Amino acid sequence: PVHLYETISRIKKTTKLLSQEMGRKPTEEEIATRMEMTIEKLRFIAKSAQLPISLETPISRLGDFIEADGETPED
DNA sequence: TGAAAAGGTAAAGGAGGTCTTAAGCTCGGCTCAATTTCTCTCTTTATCCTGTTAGATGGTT
Repeated sequence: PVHLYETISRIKKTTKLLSQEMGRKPTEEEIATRMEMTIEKLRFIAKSAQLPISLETPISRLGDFIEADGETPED
């Protein structure tokens, strides 16, 4: 959602501002405090911002190394 | 008529099942703290929608 894009942009801007102010890469807790949000929310945003990798990425393709969901004939 | 030859009867004894207690256990109920669901409120976000007035006007690899 658009609000998520705006949240990610604000997180990037805050991180750059803290890096400029403190002269070093900010930690997760520092960013979470500055954003006034829990660290778990920040990690959730970071995980949801990822781009999906295509199944045909060379490793040979990625799609030939992923098992299938089901009950093993043995089970 | 005498005599096998089988068929009964009354015991003794054993074999087997069925009853009785002293010892011990463990099992459920009862109480009674000590708590996890539930169901309302009561918020609080999560998601979508609309608008923005200097001027700008044909692609990169």
